[PDB]
Parts: sequence; structure tokens; C-alpha cells
Amino acid sequence: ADSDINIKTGTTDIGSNTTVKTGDLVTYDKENGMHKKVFYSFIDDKNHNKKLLVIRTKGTIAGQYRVYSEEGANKSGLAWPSAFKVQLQLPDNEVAQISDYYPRNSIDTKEYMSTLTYGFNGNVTGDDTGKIGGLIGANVSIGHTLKYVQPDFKTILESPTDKKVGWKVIFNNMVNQNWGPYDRDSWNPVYGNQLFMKTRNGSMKAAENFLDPNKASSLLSSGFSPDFATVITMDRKASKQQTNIDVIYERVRDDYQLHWTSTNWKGTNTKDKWTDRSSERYKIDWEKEEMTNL
Amino acid sequence: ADSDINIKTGTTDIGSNTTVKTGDLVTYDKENGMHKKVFYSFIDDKNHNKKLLVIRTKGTIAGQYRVYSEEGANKSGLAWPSAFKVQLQLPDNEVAQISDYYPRNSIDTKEYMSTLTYGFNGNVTGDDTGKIGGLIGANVSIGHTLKYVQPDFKTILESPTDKKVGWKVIFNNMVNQNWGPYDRDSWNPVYGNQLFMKTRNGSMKAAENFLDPNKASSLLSSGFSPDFATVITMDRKASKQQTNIDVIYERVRDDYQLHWTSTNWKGTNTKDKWTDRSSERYKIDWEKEEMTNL
Amino acid sequence: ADSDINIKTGTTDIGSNTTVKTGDLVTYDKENGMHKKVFYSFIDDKNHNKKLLVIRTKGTIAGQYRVYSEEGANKSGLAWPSAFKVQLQLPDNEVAQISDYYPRNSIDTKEYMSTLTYGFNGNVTGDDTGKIGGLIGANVSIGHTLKYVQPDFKTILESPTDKKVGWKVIFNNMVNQNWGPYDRDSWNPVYGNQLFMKTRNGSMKAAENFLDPNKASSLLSSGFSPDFATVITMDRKASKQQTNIDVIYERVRDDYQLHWTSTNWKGTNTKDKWTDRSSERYKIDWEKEEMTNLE
Amino acid sequence: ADSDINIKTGTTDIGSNTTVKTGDLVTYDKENGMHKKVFYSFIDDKNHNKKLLVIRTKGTIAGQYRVYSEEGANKSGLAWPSAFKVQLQLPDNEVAQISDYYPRNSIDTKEYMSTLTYGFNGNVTGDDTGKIGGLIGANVSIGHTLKYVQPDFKTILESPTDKKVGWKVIFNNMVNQNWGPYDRDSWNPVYGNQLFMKTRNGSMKAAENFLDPNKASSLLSSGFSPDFATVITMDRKASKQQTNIDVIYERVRDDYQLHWTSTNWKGTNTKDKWTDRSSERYKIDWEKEEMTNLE
Amino acid sequence: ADSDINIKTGTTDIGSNTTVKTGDLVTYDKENGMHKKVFYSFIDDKNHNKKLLVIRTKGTIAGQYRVYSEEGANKSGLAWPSAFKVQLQLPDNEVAQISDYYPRNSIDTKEYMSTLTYGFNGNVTGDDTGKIGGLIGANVSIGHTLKYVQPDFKTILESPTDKKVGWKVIFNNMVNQNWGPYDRDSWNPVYGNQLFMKTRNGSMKAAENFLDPNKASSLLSSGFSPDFATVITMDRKASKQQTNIDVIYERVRDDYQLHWTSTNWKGTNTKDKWTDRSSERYKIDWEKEEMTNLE
Amino acid sequence: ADSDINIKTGTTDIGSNTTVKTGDLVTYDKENGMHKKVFYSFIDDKNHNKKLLVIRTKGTIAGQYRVYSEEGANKSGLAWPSAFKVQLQLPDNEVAQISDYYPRNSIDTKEYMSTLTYGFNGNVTGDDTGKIGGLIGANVSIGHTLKYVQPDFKTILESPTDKKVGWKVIFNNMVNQNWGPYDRDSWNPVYGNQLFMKTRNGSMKAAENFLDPNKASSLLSSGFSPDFATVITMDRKASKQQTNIDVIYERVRDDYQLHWTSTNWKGTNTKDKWTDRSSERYKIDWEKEEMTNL
Repeated sequence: ADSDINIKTGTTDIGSNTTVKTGDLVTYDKENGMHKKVFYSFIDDKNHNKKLLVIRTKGTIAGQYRVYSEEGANKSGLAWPSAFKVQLQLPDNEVAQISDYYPRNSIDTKEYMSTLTYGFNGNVTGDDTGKIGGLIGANVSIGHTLKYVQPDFKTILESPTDKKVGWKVIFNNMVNQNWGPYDRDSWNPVYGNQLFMKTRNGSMKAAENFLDPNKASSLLSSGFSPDFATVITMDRKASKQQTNIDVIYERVRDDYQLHWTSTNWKGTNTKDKWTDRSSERYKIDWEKEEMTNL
Repeated sequence: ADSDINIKTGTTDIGSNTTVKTGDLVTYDKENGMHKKVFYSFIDDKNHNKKLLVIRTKGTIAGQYRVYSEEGANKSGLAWPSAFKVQLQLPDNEVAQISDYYPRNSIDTKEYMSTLTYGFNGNVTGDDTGKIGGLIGANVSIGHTLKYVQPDFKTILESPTDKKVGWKVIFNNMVNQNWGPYDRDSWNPVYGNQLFMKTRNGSMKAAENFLDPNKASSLLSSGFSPDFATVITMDRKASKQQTNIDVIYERVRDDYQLHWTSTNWKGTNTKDKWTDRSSERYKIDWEKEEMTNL
Repeated sequence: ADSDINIKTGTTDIGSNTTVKTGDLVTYDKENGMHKKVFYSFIDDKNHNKKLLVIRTKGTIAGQYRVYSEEGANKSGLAWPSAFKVQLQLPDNEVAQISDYYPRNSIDTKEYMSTLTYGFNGNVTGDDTGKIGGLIGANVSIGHTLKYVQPDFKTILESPTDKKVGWKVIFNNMVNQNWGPYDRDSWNPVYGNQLFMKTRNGSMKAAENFLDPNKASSLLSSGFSPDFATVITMDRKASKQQTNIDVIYERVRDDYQLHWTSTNWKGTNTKDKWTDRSSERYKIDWEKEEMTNLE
Repeated sequence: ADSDINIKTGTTDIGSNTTVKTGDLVTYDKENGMHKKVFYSFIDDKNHNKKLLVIRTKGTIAGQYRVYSEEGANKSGLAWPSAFKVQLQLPDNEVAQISDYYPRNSIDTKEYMSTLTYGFNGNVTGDDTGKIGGLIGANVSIGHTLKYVQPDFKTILESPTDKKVGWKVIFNNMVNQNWGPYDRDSWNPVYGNQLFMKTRNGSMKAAENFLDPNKASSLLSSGFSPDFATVITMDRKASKQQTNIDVIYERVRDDYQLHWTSTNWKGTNTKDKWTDRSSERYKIDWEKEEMTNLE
Repeated sequence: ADSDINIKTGTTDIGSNTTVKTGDLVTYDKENGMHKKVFYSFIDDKNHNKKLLVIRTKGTIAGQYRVYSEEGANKSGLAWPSAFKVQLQLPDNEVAQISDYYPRNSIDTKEYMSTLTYGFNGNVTGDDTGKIGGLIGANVSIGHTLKYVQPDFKTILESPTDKKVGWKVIFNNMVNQNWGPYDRDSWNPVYGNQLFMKTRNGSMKAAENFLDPNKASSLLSSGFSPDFATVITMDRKASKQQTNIDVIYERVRDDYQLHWTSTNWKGTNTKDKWTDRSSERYKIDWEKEEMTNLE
Repeated sequence: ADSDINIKTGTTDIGSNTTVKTGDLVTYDKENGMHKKVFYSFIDDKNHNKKLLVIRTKGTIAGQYRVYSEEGANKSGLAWPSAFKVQLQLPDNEVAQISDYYPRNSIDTKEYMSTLTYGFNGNVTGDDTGKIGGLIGANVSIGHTLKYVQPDFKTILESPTDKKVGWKVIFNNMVNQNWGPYDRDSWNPVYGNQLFMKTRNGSMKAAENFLDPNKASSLLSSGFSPDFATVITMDRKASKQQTNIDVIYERVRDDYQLHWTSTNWKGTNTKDKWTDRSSERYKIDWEKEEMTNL
């Protein structure tokens, strides 16, 4: 921060004494279940060497956790969202550049504990015989403990370039009714993957044995609301002062199948079975400072 | 935040140097026990590409946790709120759009701990007869711990479109007198679902054996006060500058029955037995910047 | 918050660019031990579709935790406050409405922990006679832990209408000298409800075996100070621009009796034995923007 | 802080009532997978004895965690980023100086606990044959516990001079599927280094037995975004008011290899196998207060 | 704070309505590996009885943790920084005075816990014989726990005078690969001082058995960045309005040696073996409000 | 706070619309090792019924932890600071009064935990002799835990009058190399008071067997920096508008002695052996609003 280097706070940030033009562009993709919102802000600070456009990608990508198949009463399939993605791309003939983005990848941490214990004990015993026993004992123990936090989904900034940036919010792991947590690779020799398995020995159809969405991460059903920011810069002398940009929202769905064996329920999970992709192209007019769809 | 991308804080937010028109619309639905309040704000920022309307849905949906049926003194029924809902809907054929909403679905987290311990011990023993003894021992243990927080009710943003948005506050689980927690699916072979069971084998009438509302989540009886925000945008060039909008408040009630088995009390819970729905239609006048009921 | 929806903070709040008229109305009800204070604020923001009145009900309802009867050694009685209440009410035939209120009911939470442990052990033994022994063992254990916070009293917003609103602060449970906590329904077969029992096998009279007020929640004796806000809105075109409003403060007292059994003291608690109710009627003059008592 | 020495906050900070010139310079190095961004600010405060340039080095160095080789199903190699570096360098024979930099090296801490316990116990035993026995026992135990936090990567300010400054973000250690953590030197006699080993004996081929990037630190694959600040000062009387400066972004990659021993997977890690280096030279024009990329 | 004594915040602070002159003076001492930076601020508040100069000593003292010596694969020496120091000194015969300084020595704390437990147990047993036994037991235990935080280095304000002030940042203790922590006086009868010992009985050269700098406090290698403030006051009527001041940066290095005994690695540490001292003299011109290096 | 009583924050504070005169007075007492600094501020707020002077006593009292004597290699003494004090005193014959002071004595707290556990267990045993055994057990345990924080030194406001105020910072207790903590009264029958004992058995000289100052509280050696505030009020109509005030800094030193008994080191501590006192007298001129050293 500026204060750490003996400079008045806010001194080096841009946007002071400038009129800012902003806008909202909203579209709903019915087929893909995606509410897409762009909030943009043109900042033309005459004391900065470039024009700036801040694009915030918001809206909501529905989760769409649902039983999709009934193969008798012993087999059923569940489609669920293992990743949500947002990407923005400038065509290669553009001279505008991606300059910044938020959020970014943070360094994770963990807590470690080491313990060393030693003790001594003794006793004296005796019965009716008048027999007398005695014990002297000692012990030592070493312990190691590891503690850390795990979100149900991780938010990740994909490796950006000056023309492309994106984020992915990916399923990490989840608690299933106090058990687990489980992830996409969990495997028990008997029950297989119990990720969304409701009961191990239930007497209902397969289609009825999936964990209730209300008892799982709300992202799985109701969905995820992106809140990402991208900063695009533009030289004021560039000959072409209009720029196209593509914004893509994406849902990747896994396939979770419960089948009944002779004895108990067994689960399996197939990764990246389906992908839903929704794209928009926008026109950035740097001279009028407006952004429009198409 | 703007500061993360080297921009003066607040630079890209809308609403500076603009007169804002606000209003309160209050109605009480006696039949459904719902105090409904709309707080609205028209923001017409000339530097923004759209007119904006912020609608805050507040008020209170009474819980109405209540002993309803008397089927003897060995059987009784309790109606209780398993979900509160608020929804807003715009005419599908019109131009106004849902642009934003708050709150949204947050990513949940959990804490994980792993522990590895090993130790060594020894002793020397002996009695009076003279027999000397000794022992040498070792041990190892592995532990795993999972910790996380659980609210009594979860607040969830339902998958929104550009014409419809809603929230649901759903019962999650609850502590019953230091026991549990229990939820809508809790089942004990003997006592059944003990969610609102005051005693396991008390000798009072059924209707006298339900948990006291004061010892349960206050949402169950006194009720829940929504505090949700919806942002609606409107093109200034749209030919029709009046828009109707529907706001629906909803209470979903479960049916929790106690019944005396020869030995002890047994509870059952039926999901989504009753639904109470209260609707209002409002007129949004974008030109006068007012909102009215009807 | 406005910031979450890309709007300058404070942009949508009411009250800017307006002169606000405020007042204090204080009354003390000696019979009921209630200091009652209304702090009101008229906000007439021309950019808002209604006139607004914010009423804050403050003051203090004394607790009045006291022994009220002492028949004999074996039996004494203690009156104590199990609930404090504040309520406001407008006439149902008038157009002023309750619009908002604070505080409201918050969603409670709890912490859950699950633990799985397994281990292996072994040993060898030796005799002075030469005998040699050996042991191999294993174990597994599962644990569940539940943690949560409990206030001595809970603050609750009662189901409001557009004409009536109220709060109740109700006794929840309490620690008695490191024991418990106990509540109004605690029951031990031997010793009764031990809520305010100063000593079980203690050998003193009854009206002196009650927990000292200093060792209990201060609300029980010194009392509770309400701090509740109600917002009332009024159409500027309403024909009648004067409105009466009733404010009620209430104390509900339980009856805690302890009687002596052959061997040990025993306590019992009777719920909602007495109720103390103190009412005031105020006149809201929306045109003069003033509020007064007894009209 | 100024407040600790009785001075109005902000009084001694530079930059008040000055027009500040700022700029962004962005370049993408395709070969090395590095998005490089300089954000600069010229502060010419007339009440300060020097002109100042604040250079913020941002952008993103891709991680590039990838299986680069496989030699049959029994052997495979994984290239992964063990360090990210940013360095800036001024001409040795010019008068612009590095004056300050952020972040810097912080002092680490740890929590220590000591415990002393002692106890006594006894019992009385017996059977139906009228035979009784007794046990008196005592014990004492001492314990020591050490607790501290460990980030997956450490951020370190390299020893700066008045002409050179740099940072390195180096791999520290990491949890692999609830196990470990492991680091670059972890060694088990049987499984070798397990840092990025997916299973100890799965039947898949080697190239498929590496930990999934999604289950590891996101810096390893998607990469690290520098956010470092360098302050450069310049005497206003210096004869040469243009200065070149080099900025270098660097990725150091280790080589993690899995080998199917006939019975299980064994891992090895070779340090600092490859280095990717991306340089830019900029011109600082102190008179025009602008910064431009030479290339 | 002013608020605690009913005074508007900031009311008693210096600097209101005053132009402040500031400067940066940077020098790099190559021989001693010290980047030295003075940031100064002249505050001449006419409502204050003295002229003030705030001197902030910053920059970086490199750690310089390195293997310096070798005597076969059996011995080796490591030089490492056990203290960093900064000192400022005014002429004993001038009237300029040291008035304040930051940071200062804080009072340390610790957490104490006492535990008392008692229990009772019993059992009944039996076999095929039909013999039935039983047991009754009791126990009591007392526990004491002590918890506190320990930084790797401690920051200490040395006893100041009105002419001299200084700080020292001294090595406290450190965790070595989950073991320890160790300090300069740690001694194990077999392994001696294990502070920077990588392994107890590895089959490598002694020089290769020192802990990797990346796994130790970053101050040891990359170094420490001072951030200390000194306030100097000057009477406006003093006849001599120029003052010299000396600023000294210092690194004290210990000598950590590993030697192979017939069986295992043994470490020793010699305190304060070497000292690196770097001095500058500055001229404070109170009339021009500038500070310059006398060279 | 003003907000708690419905009053705009800062409304009731003193100072607004006033020019404030401030000053620094510095003296160093070489004999006593005390850097003494007064920072003063005259506040003459015309809307306040009195003139105010705020005096902040700062600087540093050196600790001066040191080996002062050794008579033989078997007996040595250590002088160390058990208390630091600052006091201000007005003439009782005059009308200036002490009105306020900071910091003050805070109420200390502690955490209490009670635990009740009970369990049941059983087993079945048996050998190759065919013989079988069985066991049934139960247990109950009660636990109490007390937790609280203890600073190495306590900061205490001494009972003030309208003419005298003072603070003392007194040694409380201290950890010695992971052991203890120990205080001025700690006593072990064999080793005595081990407060500053380096080793119990070392073969070094007595004067070489004291804890290193770097491993003890830094206040013991480098010293303590007061930061105390005193407010003095003065009636504007008082006939005598000049006031003398005394400021005293004080160090109390204990005398910790090690002596070697036949088989080990034993420590003793004598309280309040020496006292170092440094005084200054200042003139407060309420009319010129200046303070000077006499």
C-alpha cells in the first residue's frame, strides 16, 4: 500500500477528476440456463497513458443438479455441475489489451502441530494373602497434526494473456450427511463413490436415492453467480477505436450413477460428461465510450 | 475492488450527482400472516446507459408453528414452517430486465485435521515372593477430524432469469434440547424423527409433548424478515415506460406428528404439506419514477 | 449493500437534504417499576413518497427478582422476570402504517465436528522364570461433537402487522454457580428445579436459600433496557394528519418456590404467574411534526 | 505511525497537492507463458528533495504444471514451478536509485505450549470367594507442543541494492490428499518423494498417476500474479534525465518423476532443472514523466 | 487517546497547517551488503515550541547466511546473522535532542490454564467357572498448561538518551524441520546444538548438511528491512542551526559449525564472532530544512 | 459513546474551533539512566468552563539488568527492575487541578470450563483352554479448567487526587526458558527462587549463571517507555496564572542472588533493595500557554 512506502493513500490510483461512463448489458440464455450480466465502466483519465475499460462479468449460471435417467429401478443417473467458467477474449487483430483482472490465485496455508509427551507411573498392590506387588512404568509419545480449510468449490484464475482471460470455479469436495468429505475420485471398494448417495441400503428406486439438493452445496442446484473484473487498456492513438470482445459462460457437468448390486448401493462418477457453452459478442466503442451487444 | 486494480475507490459505482426518488409500499395479508414491505429507489444516472430501479423486499413472514390436530391424546399434529420464499416476476413480453440481486449463493467451507501419533512404553513389576517381570510396548494411531458450521436455516438465491428472481430460506437442521441436531429426514427406529419432541416417554397428552417454541429457532414461530434486493434496468428509449411487476411471499409448512407407542413417543414428519402464497402486483412508472400497488 | 450492486454507498438511503425534528418523552411508572422513554424523529424527505416517523422505545424495565412470601421454613417463594415486552399499536381504521422495525430475528448457528480414530498396539512381556509373552491389539472410535452459544435471554421480534409490532426478551437458561445451565423446565427427581437454589442440603430457612441476585443475570434484578426502533409511514394526502399510538411495556414474572423434602431441598417453578402491564397513549401530529403524551 | 509520535496522521507522507502521471505497459511473452504488466506513477512533489517513480510489477506467470515425458507405462516425468521471480535492474553508472520496495521479509512466529500433569488413583477389587485386593497409583506427565502456520509458497524480498531489487515466490510444502505435507526433499525409503503422486499402487500408466492440478496449489498450474512495488528516486539536477531499466520475470521448474517399481510407485524430484526467463527494457523519461518499452 | 479524555481526536497532534519538507537519501555499502535509506521530514509548526525532524531509517541489511569454511567432509563452518542493529547519534555538545522514537518495547504476555479432574469407575466380571468379581476405583488429576508466542527474531529498542538511540533485531529461536525450536544455546549431549543441522547421521559432506536457507527464516539469508523512526527537536533560538548526525547499520554474525564424530553429526555455535559496521554522517540544515550526506 | 445516547459523534468533545499550543521538553538524566520527555498541549476552548493542559509523560527508563557484585565464584548478585513509576504533583496551595488521566485500571477476566463425562464399556475374553470371560464397566468424571492471560508487567494507575497522579508498571511474572512462570516470591525447597537462574548445575562462575537478558522481558534490560496522559484544568479567573508542577520518574530494583550449595545452584530475591528517583520541576504559564523547565 502507498502508506508502506511513505506516500499519501490513493495518490497513485487513477480516476480522480474524470467523468466515468458506465452501463449494464443483460441477456438470458434459456437453453443453457444462464443469466448473463456485463457491468462496464469507461475511465478516460487524462493523466493516465491509456483509456481504460473495466468489465465486470456477473449474473448467475444455474447449477441444474437433476436426475436425468431411469434404467429400471436399479439404475439411475444424476447430472451435476463440476465446474463453472467465465472467459473473455479479444480477437488477435485487436490492439486493445487485457491489463488486469480480479480475483487472482491466492497462496493457500495450513497449520502444523508437533507434540512430545513422556510420563512415569507406579502402583502398589495387595490381597488377603498379604502378598504385595509393585509396578514402575514409563512412556513417551510423539504426535503430528495437520489442519486446513477446504471450500466446496475453488475459485481459480486461469493463465491469462494480453488477449484472453478466464476463471473457473471447480468442485473440490463436499460433506455428505456428516460423512466424507467426498470428491470426484472418492472410491470405496464396496459402495464405490458415495458423493451424492443418499442411503447405502435403502429400499427405494435408484432415482430416489440421490442426496437432496437442499442438503448439498447450493451451487450444485441454484447455481453460481460470477463476480469477476477484467481491465482492458487502449492507446488513444490507435487507428481503430472500436473493438469486439467475446464473453463465454460455461457449465461442465459430471455424470453420477447409482446402481444396485445384489446387496447394496454403489456409486460411480464420470468426469466432464457434458459441457454447456453460452457466448456473446460485444462491441466496445472507445470514442463514444459505450458497449453494446452484437 | 477498485483498489485491487489501481483505481480510486468508488470510481466505477453508479449514482453520484443524481437525485434519487424512493418510496415505501406496505401491505398486511391477514389470512396468510405476512407483513409485506417494498422499499424502492429510482436511480437515473445520466452517465449510465440505463434507468435503474432498486427494489428491496422486506417485512415479516410469520412462522406460525402451531399444534393443529387432536387425534386422541396419543396422537397430535404440529404445523411448522420449513421454507420461506420471496419471488419477483416481470412480464415476459416487456423490456425491463432483472440486472442484479443480493444476496447470492456463497461457497461453503469446512476444516479438516489429520493426526498421527506413536508411542513407546515400558514397566518393571515384582511381588514379595520375588518374581521380577518387565514389559515393552508400542502404539500408533491415526485420526481424522471434520469441523464445519451449520445454520438453522439456509438462505438461497434461486436460479434467476432476466424476468424472474427469488430466494428461499429453508430449514436445515436444529438442536433439540442439547440433542441432535435433527432435520426433516432424521429417523430413529424407536423414537422416529425427534425434531420437535419434548420428551421421549413423558406421560402427558400428545399435544403437550411438542418442543416449546421459545426453545426452538425463533423463525419457526415469530417468523422471518426478508431483506433481499433486486435491481431492474430499463432502456430510456423503450416505447412503453410503464411496467407491472409481481411480488410473491410464500410459506411452506411441514406436518410433524407425535404418536404414543406402548413404550415411548414416536415422531414423523411429512414434507411440504401446506403452502401459503401471498401476491401483490405493482406498477412501475419509469417516467414519474414512482411505484404503486395495483 | 449498495456496493454489492455497483451503487455508490448511501445512494438509496432516505434522509439527505432535510431538516429532522426529534423529541424525548419520558415517564416513570412507579407501581410497575418502569422507566419509559420514547425518542422520536420525523423525517419528511421530499424525494420519498411518504412522511416517516422513527420511534425508539428505550428506558428500563426493572427486574424485581424478590421473595414475596415466606409461610414457613419448609416453603418460601421467589418472584422473578421470565419475560420483558414492548409493543406499539396504531388504530386499525387509520392510514398510518408500520413500515419497518429493528432488531429482527436472526438465524442461529451451531458447530459440528466428526472424528474417526483407529490405532494399533503391541507389547512383549518377560518373566524371571524365562517365559515370554506377546500382545497385539487394534481399536477404532467415532466421535461427534456439537457446540453452540446460548444467551441468558433471547431477544425476539414478534410477528408484526402494519398496525402492530412488538418484541419480547425471554429467559432462556442460566448458569447457577458453575452448575447447569438450568431453565424453567429443568427437573431433577431428587432436588426439584434448581434454577435459583443457593444450596441443596443447606440448613437455613427458605427465604435465604435463594441464589444471590449478584450471582445471577443482572436482568433478573436491576432489569432490562429496551432499545427497539419502529418506523411508521404516512401518506401526505391522508385527510387525517393526526394519529394516536399506544406503547405498552410488560413484565412477566414466574413463581419459583422451593420446599423441603425429608432429606434435601426441592425447587419448583410456575410459569407466567404474574403480569405487570404499563401503557401510554401518544398523539402523533404529522403536520407540526411533534409527538406528545396523553392525547 | 505518525500518531505514535504525536504527529497528525499523513503529515510526513509525500504527494499532497501534486499532479501525478501514471501509465500501464502490457506485454505477453508467448514462449514463456508470461503476462507482464508495469503500472507506473511519477510523483514530482516540490516539497520532496527528489523526483519519484513508483513501479508496480503485476501480470501473471503461468504455472505450467505438465507431464512432459513418458517412457512406457512404467516411467513418466512432470515439470512443475518451484519458484517465480521478478527482478528490476538500473544502470550501474547512472544516478537513478532504488529507494524503497514492498513487500519485505516479515518475522515469522510460532506458538509453544508446555503441560505438566500429575494424578493419583486407587481401587478395591474382589470376587465371590471372599478374596479382596487393592491398588494405589500415581503418575506424572510432561508435554510440549509446537504450532505454526505454513504457506504453500513463501514470498521473499531478495537482498536489494540501490541498483537492483527482486522478489522470489518459492515452493515451501504442500498437502497431497490429506497426507504430508511434502516438500522438494521429502523422502520415504519405499515410495520416494510422494509430493505429486496420485496413488501408491494404482494400475494405470505412470503419466496418469500424477496428482490432478485441481487438487494442488493453483499456483502450480494456473500460475502466480506478482504484485510488487519498487520506488526509484532521481535528483532533479542530474545531467542525464533519461534512465533505462530492465524488468525480468522468471519461472524455475523442478522435474518430478514417477517410477513403477515392480510393486509400487516411487517418486523423485530434481531441483532447478529448467529456467524460463523473460526480459523487457524500458525507458524512463523523467522530464516528460513517461515510461515506454524500448523493444 | 484524546477521545478517552473527552477531547476531539487529533486536537493535540503536531502539524496542522504547515508545509512539510521531506527527502530521501540512499546509499549502498557493497562491502557490508547494506542498502541504507533515510527518509526525513522537517515539520516547523509555529504553534509548537520546537522545530521537528522525523528521521526514518529504512533499507535492507542482507542476511548473508553462507557456508564459509571447510576442513574435509568432516567439518565445515556457517556464518549467519544473529543480530541486526540501527543506531543514530548526535554531537554531545550541540543542542539538538532526541525527543521520541518508534517502535518501543512492548510488554509480553502468556496464557495460563489450570485443570482439576476427578472420576469414579467400577466393573463386574465373570468367567466359565461361575466366579464373579468386581472393582471400584477413583482418581484425581491436576494439570497446568503454559502457552505463548515466540517470534524468530525480537525487535528491541535500546536504552535511549537525548543524544543516542538505537534498535536491535536479535535472533530468538527457530524451528528446524518441525523440530525444536532451537536457539544459540541449545545443547544435546550427543548432537550438540542442532539449530541449523539438516540431518543427524546423513552420509554427505559436512558442508552439504546445513539447513537450506529456504527452510529457515528469510532474515537469515535475504535479510532484514529496518523501519524505525526517530524524532529530533531543535530550539529555534539556538545559535548553531546546523547539526551533524551519525547513522550506523550493523550486522552481528555467529559461527555455526558441524563436525562428524565417530558416529553422528554434532553442531556448535560461537556467539558474536564477526561484526559488520556501516556508518554515514549527515548534515541537518534546520534553516534550509534539508538533510545531506557529508560523504 | 455519544451514539449510544442518540447524539452525533464528537458533539460533546472539547477542542473544535481552537488554536492549540503544544511543546516538547526533553531532558536526559545520566546518573539514573532516564530519558524524560514531556509533550504538552494547551487547549483554551471558549465554550469550555476551564483552560486545559494535557501533559504526556514519555521517554524511556532504562532497565539496567546487570551483575552488580560477585564475592567468589560461588556467590553473585543481579540487580533488576521490579517497578517503573511516573508521578506528577501540583502544589496543594494552588487552584490548578488534576482533572483526568489515561490509562486507568481495567477489570481483568478469566475463562472457566466445567466438564461432565460418563461412559460404559464391556468385553468378552477367552483362551485356547476353551475358557471364557466377560466384563462390564462404567465411569464418571468431572473436570474444571481455568484459563487467563498474564502480562510480564502490569500497568497500574495509582489512586489519584486533584493534586497528585501516578502510574506504576510492576513486574508480574515471567517464563524462564519454557519453565515457570516465576515471580518475586517463587520458592522451591532445593533451588529456591529460580527467577533468573540460567542453570541448576552448571560449573560456570556464579556471575556467569544468570539468564541472558535477550531471553528475558526486554523491559528488564533495555527498559520501559512511559506513555501516560494527565489533564490539568485551570479557572480563567484564578488570580495566579502560573503553576509549578513536579514530574518524577522512578526505577525500583530488586536484588537476585545466586549461591552454589554443596550440590546445586539456589536463588533468592530481595524486594525493593534500591530506588532510583529523577525529578524535574516545570513552570506552567497559563497566560502565555507555554511550559518550561525551571
